[PDB]
Amino acid sequence: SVSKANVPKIDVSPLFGDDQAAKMRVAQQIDAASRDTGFFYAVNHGINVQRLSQKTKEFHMSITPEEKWDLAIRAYNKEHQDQVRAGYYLSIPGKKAVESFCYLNPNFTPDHPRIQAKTPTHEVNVWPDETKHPGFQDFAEQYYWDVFGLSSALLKGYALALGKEENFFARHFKPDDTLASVVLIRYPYLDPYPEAAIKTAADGTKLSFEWHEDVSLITVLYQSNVQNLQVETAAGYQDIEADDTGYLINCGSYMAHLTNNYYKAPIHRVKWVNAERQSLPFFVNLGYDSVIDPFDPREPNGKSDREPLSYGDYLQNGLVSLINKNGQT
Ligand SMILES: [Fe+3]
Repeated sequence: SVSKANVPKIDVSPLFGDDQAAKMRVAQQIDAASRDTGFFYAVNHGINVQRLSQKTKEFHMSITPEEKWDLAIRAYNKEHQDQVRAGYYLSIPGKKAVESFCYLNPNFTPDHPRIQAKTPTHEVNVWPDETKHPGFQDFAEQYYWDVFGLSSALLKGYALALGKEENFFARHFKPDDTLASVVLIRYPYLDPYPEAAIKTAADGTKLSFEWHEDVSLITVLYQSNVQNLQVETAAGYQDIEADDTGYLINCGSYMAHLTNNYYKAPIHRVKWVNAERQSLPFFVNLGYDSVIDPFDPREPNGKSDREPLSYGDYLQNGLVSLINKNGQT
């Protein structure tokens, strides 16, 4: 048997308010979680996740093969050279089970200065036809702002946990420029399930996605109630229990860099499960030019022997590296 990872449920509601002592007590919880397995569930987050799951299902189950080509990223459709990040990520029956749809900041419009300048990692979102998916685009853009709000509150908690003022990260996380993404992932039930879409870990576990650290500052993740994630600890890989009422939070490798690995980016992997399910991450990314000066909360003077890294450089290279390591999703 596999042991259960310690993933505490933290009521994050004080991070939306003005009770500073209560926010400090949340921050302590975040600190403890981040120093232990690296994961926690945010509860009392205020987001309607049941509705998110329903609207996402309505999309995944009604989009057609024609629409998927028309929305496909460059990796699947050579005609779409501008779509590196945003669009549809196709399955390959008999070979690849997963499929997904990614979108970015809704404020990246054709007139946005970074779109005009053609700065890497910024793209204008692509959407299906409104008549075929009524309400979907509006729902998805409002969800971006709902989970942006939750993420801003969680960043106040991380900042306080590290001994900083509450806007230490959130001042870099702004609606006009954030590189944050939503990915609506469909993991399907398949009968038969093709062995080619199943990877095997060194310890024999059947996987859908191999070990990795997240390319993010933090990751704010909703998933269906099907257990699938595992975290590497000093005691081996342990199962993260599902909670389809909460958001699963962890740090990405930008947080590890900034904190000199005091808050590690936990290594985790996705087990293969033959079940129809959803995995809906929001990757909390800063702006392209955002630079946080690294520090070390374990050293008396707080200094670190790491160099500042702009977020845009981090993200463009991190996303390419993750594809190289674990495959195009
Ligand atoms: Fe991950």
